[PDB]
Amino acid sequence: MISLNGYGRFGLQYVEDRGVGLEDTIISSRLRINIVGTTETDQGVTFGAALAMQWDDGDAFAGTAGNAAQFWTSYNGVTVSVGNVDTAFDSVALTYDSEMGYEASSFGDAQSSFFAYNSKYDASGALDNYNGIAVTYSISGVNLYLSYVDPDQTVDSSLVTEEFGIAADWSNDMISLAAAYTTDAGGIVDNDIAFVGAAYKFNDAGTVGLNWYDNGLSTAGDQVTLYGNYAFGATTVRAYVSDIDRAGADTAYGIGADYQFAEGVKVSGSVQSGFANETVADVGVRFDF
Amino acid sequence: MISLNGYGRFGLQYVEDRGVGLEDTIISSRLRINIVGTTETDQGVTFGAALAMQWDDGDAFAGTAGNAAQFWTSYNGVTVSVGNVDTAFDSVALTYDSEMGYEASSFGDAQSSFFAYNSKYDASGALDNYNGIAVTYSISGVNLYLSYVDPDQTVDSSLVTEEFGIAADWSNDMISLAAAYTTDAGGIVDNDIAFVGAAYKFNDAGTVGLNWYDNGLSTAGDQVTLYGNYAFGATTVRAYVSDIDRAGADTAYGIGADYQFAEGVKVSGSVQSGFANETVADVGVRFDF
Amino acid sequence: MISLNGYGRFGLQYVEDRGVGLEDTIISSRLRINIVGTTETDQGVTFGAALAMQWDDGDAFAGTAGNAAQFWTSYNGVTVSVGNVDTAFDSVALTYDSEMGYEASSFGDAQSSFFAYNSKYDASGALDNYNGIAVTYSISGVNLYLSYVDPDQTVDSSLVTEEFGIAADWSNDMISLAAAYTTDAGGIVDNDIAFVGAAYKFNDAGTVGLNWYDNGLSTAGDQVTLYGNYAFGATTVRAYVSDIDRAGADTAYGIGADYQFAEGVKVSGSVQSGFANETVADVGVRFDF
Ligand SMILES: CCCCCCCCOCCOCCOCCOCCO
Ligand SMILES: CCCCCCCCOCCOCCOCCOCCO
Ligand SMILES: CCCCCCCCOCCOCCOCCOCCO
Ligand SMILES: CCCCCCCCOCCOCCOCCOCCO
Ligand SMILES: CCCCCCCCOCCOCCOCCOCCO
Ligand SMILES: CCCCCCCCOCCOCCOCCOCCO
Repeated sequence: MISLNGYGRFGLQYVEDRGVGLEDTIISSRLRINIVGTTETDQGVTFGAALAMQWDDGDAFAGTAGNAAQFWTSYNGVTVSVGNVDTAFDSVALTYDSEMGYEASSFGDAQSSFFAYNSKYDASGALDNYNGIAVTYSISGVNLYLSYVDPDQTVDSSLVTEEFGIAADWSNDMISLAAAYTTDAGGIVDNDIAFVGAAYKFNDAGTVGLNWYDNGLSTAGDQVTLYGNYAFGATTVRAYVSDIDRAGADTAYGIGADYQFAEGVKVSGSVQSGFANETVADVGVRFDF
Repeated sequence: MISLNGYGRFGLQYVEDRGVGLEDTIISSRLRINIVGTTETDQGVTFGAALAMQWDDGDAFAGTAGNAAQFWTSYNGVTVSVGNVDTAFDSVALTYDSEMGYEASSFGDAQSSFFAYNSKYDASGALDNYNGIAVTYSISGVNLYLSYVDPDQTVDSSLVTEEFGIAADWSNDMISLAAAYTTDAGGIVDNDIAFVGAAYKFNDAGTVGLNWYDNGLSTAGDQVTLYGNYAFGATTVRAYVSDIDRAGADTAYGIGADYQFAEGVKVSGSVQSGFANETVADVGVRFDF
Repeated sequence: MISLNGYGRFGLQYVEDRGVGLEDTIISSRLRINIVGTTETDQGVTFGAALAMQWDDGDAFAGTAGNAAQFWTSYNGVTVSVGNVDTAFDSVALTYDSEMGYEASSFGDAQSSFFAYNSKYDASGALDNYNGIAVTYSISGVNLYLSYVDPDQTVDSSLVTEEFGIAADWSNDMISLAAAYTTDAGGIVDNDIAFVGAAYKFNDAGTVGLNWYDNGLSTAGDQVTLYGNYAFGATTVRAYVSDIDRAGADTAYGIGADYQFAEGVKVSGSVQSGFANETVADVGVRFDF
């Protein structure tokens, strides 16, 4: 069986003083199409393969191609994936929950380098023999994630730095906890990064959380992000503040809102300020199909 | 929801004295696939995104890729589109009605340069930050089209030439009228082009029309195209003559026929002669799927 | 109508002493998606167009694109195809029946160069004006195949070497015969290749066959491949031995097994030894969707 799904988004993206002779406000947009092939068996083992075709404004050649494939096998709550996998640091709950605006961005997300699903081809040639293996297990409320990524599987293993990651998250109705740890993140020796997060659903309508990170070799150093959101009917208000250890950095912060126009259609905007005083704002729509 | 549609065509394309050591007759073919994602809402606002994958004989690398995305939002007869848009000069009725043969070509089409939907990627890098905005409105019988195209939206607007176009068409059962005007067509300063056309359905079976163009900076100068077609059951006969102002040009003319083999299957051919005495002929089939 | 189908495969591929500083065992995988557009008519003539998108581990740029299109028209058992066609030497029955393992490979397959359906784009630019024409006819039990491939159809025909091929196969319940002949195979002057094969289904469960080849200009020379397979319920055992004329070559051989896990899911492995003593092994799964 083959299924197709995806989303489109478009809106205005403002970057204060973007560059000499550059427009500060542009129309930023993205089209993402996922092609998923699945083979179900009467034994209860499902086999699947996925490809993504993603276009973003500014992409080279004004064209769209598929990325590298991901393959998986699922049985009884357990999923093993191979190829272009999702990694543990990128898949754990809570770590991206401060994101806002129609481009789902936040200075409060981790300021470290690590491997993650590659949405597009890479013209440099760096991903040509990249291969990962990931294992996920969802007991019930609990999620366990493991990932191993070899950036160049054809070369002897001792000559290349491989990335190993582990993560887990747990949730009930009001509290959620998550933690992740990755060694040699991004294929960089000694870039060992870690995440610990917690969130409290202080009503059916609002949630407050705190994420803490060890950003490994990044110049940001350790980081803490405090965020919260509150839903008023169809509109959600979101905010966050984040601090990093880097000397002289400003406190980053963001305020935004989402409006659920209809099932699958979300109008969102945000105004944010970064660690170097960058001022960014956006307003747009995402529609799922 | 995602839908796929498209068409294939293949046949023989003859170009008299094509080139030293070149074959005059080749097998010319095209495959076009459209991927359209749409999100309908109970408020009556539809959101959509489209991608095209088009291959033509002779294409570089013997491969096929997607082009740049187009996004739209539709409500009550009004459609706003962003990204890789259809432009007013290219979307107005009547302007391409002299086309014939299985490759839908005519020397009687406008001999000017203007922006239009880009079916494929562009390896030169010229379309990488190209972004347009188009608005269409269909009252009933009346169609209004507006388009604005910025060839490089990231650079300050005063440093780049933007294209602005407007068009309208009107039809009843027997008469149709259309007009279009575009300033700085194709992003070329002072290339201001215009179109005025009219057609008369002088029976349920035949139609005669006249298109007039101001080709802006083109060397062709002003142009007039007289064309007509007549349907005899499943076969349609078409013809046209066209004249341009360029000094010494020949009168161009074409004669062709279409046969409706079945719903979605059309067999067509044509013999045409250009403004420089070029002699071209074709015969092939188009099938829609 | 548009349909999508395909398959994914992944497993372990071992090549003894693959190279200095290279891993002998890698995870080898492939994703193949076929996009087929078809237009059926009430006259009984079907028109179709197909595109393939195929990704393999190690592919340049870690991306996936479509190949060049194939078009066909079918009526009463007869199929005419144009563009990126299947050729007679590659489509005849029996010639690939010694293949084994999850990558469907065999040293017993013909060791000659010939044109065949091109699954992917070609970055060298060699296939840009490649165009073929193929005709197949299936009486009942009998299959006839004809193919003509011009590697560069835009250049005068006398300046380019074209490939011409013919093949036929015949089968009843127990015996099958096949033969193919191709002149100027692969667009190489005087590379004339030939195939004769026969197989005997010596039970409902087992089959033994013999393929003989004239490999044209290849250095392998003539070749003979003896193979057989036997099914025990859901598991099939396969083996082959092959000999070529090249001076000093070793006898190649292979042993493998397939397990039909479920409809559309096959687990397969093999251990093989080549003409130069290469030792290769694999084990993996293919799933169709
Ligand atoms: C095979 C799938 C298609 C992906 C191949 C695209 C190959 C493009 O690059 C060719 C080499 O030249 C380098 C191009 O510049 C960077 C392109 O990508 C970056 C922005 O999206
Ligand atoms: C041309 C530059 C402007 C483009 C930037 C768009 C910026 C728009 O505003 C950002 C969103 O800020 C609003 C959120 O806080 C209030 C939420 O309550 C409002 C409605 O639900
Ligand atoms: C990213 C989508 C795939 C589109 C990228 C193709 C990139 C090809 O070019 C790489 C740069 O080299 C120039 C190629 O020559 C012209 C190709 O296109 C023209 C005919 O269709
Ligand atoms: C090898 C070069 C020949 C390839 C060119 C094909 C040219 C074929 O003819 C063009 C079509 O001309 C015919 C139209 O006018 C008559 C219409 O009535 C006929 C059937 O409905
Ligand atoms: C137009 C469809 C996309 C196919 C175009 C890809 C173009 C890539 O090459 C650009 C020229 O540079 C040469 C690249 O190196 C070889 C790539 O392919 C080989 C392995 O799959
Ligand atoms: C790390 C290198 C190992 C990876 C190579 C996998 C090789 C595995 O074995 C190849 C298949 O050989 C077995 C076939 O013959 C016996 C068949 O009966 C067995 C079950 O149906």
